[PDB]
Amino acid sequence: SSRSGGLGINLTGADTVIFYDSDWNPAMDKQCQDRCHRIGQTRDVHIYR
DNA sequence: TGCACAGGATGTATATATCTGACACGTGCCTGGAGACTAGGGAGTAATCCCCTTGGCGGTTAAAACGCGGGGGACAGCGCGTACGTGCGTTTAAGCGGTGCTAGAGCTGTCTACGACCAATTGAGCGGCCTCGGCACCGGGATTCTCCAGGGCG
Ligand SMILES: [Mg+2]
Repeated sequence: SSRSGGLGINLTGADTVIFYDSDWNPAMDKQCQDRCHRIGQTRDVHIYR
């Protein structure tokens, strides 16, 4: 979810981010895909919308 | 001699004159009915401001909700005996008729304290405020307080 687990976690596992709906994306939505892209990812991140 | 009868000698409901009690009707003096003047208390309005809502997403917590074991307490059954229920005779005392009283209950003038009604002052009491020492909540630790397992004892 956006507010619960889409804010501070470390997950490096997924290579893809999917967004069903985005209300605010100056910042708040940018954090969601940045939960995916991290230091431990050696693969390019493909982010859809 | 045993017996029926004709009339008196008592009862008894029956019908008549008589004694309370309560409804019904005819008054006149403290009530109501009503007319006019004053006026302040009630009906009506103009802001107002002020706390009280509008509508619904999520995240999380504390409180509400459900589920089972069983332990003890509600609860049915049943025997006992003494404690009132029921029935007599015997007594003390209230009900009631009647009486002599009085001392307190009950309606009415006097005036006189004495409280109702109305200006003038103010100060003690109410709106406003802003602090700190008592209060709210919880840790530390000692203390008590109940729960469960032998075992020494039946
Ligand atoms: Mg961080």
